[PDB]
This record gives sequence, C-alpha cells and structure tokens, in this order.
Amino acid sequence: KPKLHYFNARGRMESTRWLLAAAGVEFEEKFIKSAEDLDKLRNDGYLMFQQVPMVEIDGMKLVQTRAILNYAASKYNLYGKDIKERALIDMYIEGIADLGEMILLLPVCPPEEKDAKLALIKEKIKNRYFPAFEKVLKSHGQDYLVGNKLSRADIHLVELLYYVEELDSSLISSFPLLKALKTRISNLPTVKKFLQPGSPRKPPMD
Amino acid sequence: AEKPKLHYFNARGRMESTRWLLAAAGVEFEEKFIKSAEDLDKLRNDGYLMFQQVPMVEIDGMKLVQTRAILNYAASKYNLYGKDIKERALIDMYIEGIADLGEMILLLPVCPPEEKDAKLALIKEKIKNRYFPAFEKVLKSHGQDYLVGNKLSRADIHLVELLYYVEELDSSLISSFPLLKALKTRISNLPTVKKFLQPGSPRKPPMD
Repeated sequence: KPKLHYFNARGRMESTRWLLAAAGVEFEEKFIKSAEDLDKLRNDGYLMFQQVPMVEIDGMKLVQTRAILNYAASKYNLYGKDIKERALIDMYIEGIADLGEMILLLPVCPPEEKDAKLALIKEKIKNRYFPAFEKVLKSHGQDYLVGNKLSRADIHLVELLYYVEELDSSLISSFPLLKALKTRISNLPTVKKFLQPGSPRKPPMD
Repeated sequence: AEKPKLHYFNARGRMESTRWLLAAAGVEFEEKFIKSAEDLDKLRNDGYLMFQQVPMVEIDGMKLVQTRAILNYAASKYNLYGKDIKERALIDMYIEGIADLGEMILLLPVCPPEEKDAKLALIKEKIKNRYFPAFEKVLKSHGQDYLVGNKLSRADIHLVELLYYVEELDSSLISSFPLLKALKTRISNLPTVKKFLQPGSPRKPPMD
C-alpha cells in the first residue's frame, strides 16, 4: 500500500487521494499533527526538498505533487496509451492545475485583493476554462476527454468541478457536457464510493 | 516532419526552458515571435491556444500549450525522460523542485519594490539551505556525471539552465557546491549545449 504523508486536510494531497481511489487503489495515510511530526520526516531524510506532500510507494519517497501524480497515473494505466495522448492529457490537466491553484490559494489571498480575485477566477472559469473543456468533449462526442477511455484527465477535471460547485454552483450551468461528465464519472463504482461518507476524501478547509 | 515551431514573445519567460531542452537534444526549431497585442489576439482568435495563452509549440500535428505539457512531450520524444516509470519519477521530483525555485526567480522582477529585498533574501536562503544541498546530495550519492540513470536527462538540462540564472543573481551562491559546479561545466561542454551557449543561438538574454 502507498502511504500518503500529509496534514489531515485537502491541500496539495487531495488530487492524489482522488486519483488513487478512482483507480481501485487502497492506501494508508499518516497524518502530520505537529511541528515535531514534520521535523521528524525532515530529519529522517524523508523529504527531498523539506516539504510534504510525500508518498511512499514501491520503494520510493516521492515529493512534489506532479511527480506523485505522474507516477500513479502511469502505474495504474491512467496516462493514456502513447506520448501523443500524454500530451493532450498533460495539456488538459495543467490547465486544470492552474485553475485549481487559483481556487486553492484564494483563502490566503490578502483580504483587500479578495473581491477582485474572485471576480477574475469566475470570469476565467466561464470564458476560458469551461469553454475549453466543453469544446474538447463536443469535438469528439465521447464519454472521456482522451482516447475514449478513463484517464487522469477525467478524474482531475471532475475533482475540480466539485471545487467549482462549492465556490459557485451556477458556473457550470451553461456547459451540459461538463455536467454530464461530472455525473458519469461520479457514478463509476470507485469514485461513487470515494464520494460517500467514510472515505479518505477530505472536507473544505474552514 | 515539420520543425517544431515555438510561439512566444521574443524573450525568455516561460519558453526558455523549452529552447534549452530542444537545443540540447540537437533539434532544429523555428520561432514565431509575438510583438503586439494584435499578434496574441490572432493566435487566440485562430483557436490555436487551448487556454488563450502562450507558450504554444506546434509539434507533430499538435498545438501544445502549457509549459509542462511541451516539456514532457519533447523529453519523451528525444529520450531525455529516463528509461522507465521509476526513473521518470525521480526526474519529475528533481525537476519540480527546480521549477519551484525557478518560478521564484522568474517572477522576482514583478515583485512590488517594498517586498523585493525580502523575497530576494528568502530566495537566497532556500538556494543555500534547501535546493543546492538537495542536488549536491543526489550527485554525491551516485558519483556519476548525470543526475539520473548515468545518462543525459532533462533534469541535468533544467538544472544547469537554473545554475546560469542563479549565477546572474549572485555568483557566490554556488561556491560551496563543488559537484553542481562540476555538473555545470560538463553539461555546458556538451556539443549541443556549447553551441546553444554560443552567440547567434535561440538562447535569449535577461530582460532589462
């Protein structure tokens, strides 16, 4: 079992909890509860850049969310079939990451910037991100973003739709194919289960 | 096939790490510079930018945007992403560290001036206490000429590019890391990289 080292919170580890659950992959978590939990992982050499997230998997101690995710997507066959399909997947998910990063940092936003930032994010959701993904779905007519087969792109996007719903639930209203993807993916057995009470899935930061 | 075609401003910014990697791989590419708002508008309006932003690279029939998507495709295409899933994990970890420190340096200019003497000092602390020791430690652990798999990878390249910008910031920062110094000279003397560091290459200058 992969072992996820992090605080008991979403943060930078939640996207990995979603990917591993969507792939049927069981895992353990070990939560950092104090400064001395963290200082101990550092002192043991566990953290190449002194930071978590860190995941122990197949003999490695991987840090950096993108390295963790890339490894797991490839290992569990969620990274498409060849380098061209990786490339679409990578392009789609890096856009998802950029939008995610905005939302994820919004609560540490200086209070005097908050109004402006919220408007800018919703304007990007409506005019930049959601149109791009609706287009992809519409261009090929298929249930999945890439190669007609579940990949990390579907997972990461649907994860983000849930965060956008929490932020403002009207934002997705004009994008039926996104809504439809959300529904379809949220009904896969592994994701439906992760979405039910009792899973490793974490609440919003308060 | 088509030479890859890089669409960006005529500056370093977020395309420079792409220039380094292609030039290191011996790959001939063309550049199409964005000079005006109108130029960027036309790329957008043409539907060439999935997310309405550059960098964008035309390669193998795709219009790839997002720096990490571009880099990841080119590294695999030219055997600069390791030989298997485990070596790529190490490469990804190494290069995401590099990108974190690189982003901080990259943005430092557009810091508001009242915060800039404190950013700069924080950057220098992490270089000396976090990043350079992390990479010196990898190099010392294997004794080999390259970071991963005893073979040129994209990690050596992104790392040595960042060594050049760290030098621009403060040439003293590297002085206690003998293996990083050694890496930088060796990689800089690779034929393709020596050429790219010679005048008249696509390598771009600092911004003024």
